[PDB]
Amino acid sequence: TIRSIDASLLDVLDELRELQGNEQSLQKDLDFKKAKIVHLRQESDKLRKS
Amino acid sequence: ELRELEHTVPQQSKDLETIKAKLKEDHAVLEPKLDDIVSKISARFARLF
Repeated sequence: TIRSIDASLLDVLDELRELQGNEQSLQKDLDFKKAKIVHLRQESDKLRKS
Repeated sequence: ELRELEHTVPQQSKDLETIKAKLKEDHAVLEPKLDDIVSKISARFARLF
């Protein structure tokens, strides 16, 4: 079916879906980095206390 | 590291919007053509069966 019509559309959409997957991976990585920032905020008061 | 990751936050936040917009545009362009093709081939399959 994809060779009857031009097959470039499927390749482009596969590239975009892989981009979406890796972007979502980077997004959850950013959320984990935010959680690390949260623990940094949780320890900044301890540093000031020290 | 806190400052560096705080700077890393907006760069990633700017993404996932342009990417999703491009994905939605590509899907919107792609969907009707294959939808009509599939409908036509299914109708031909039914009329032949």
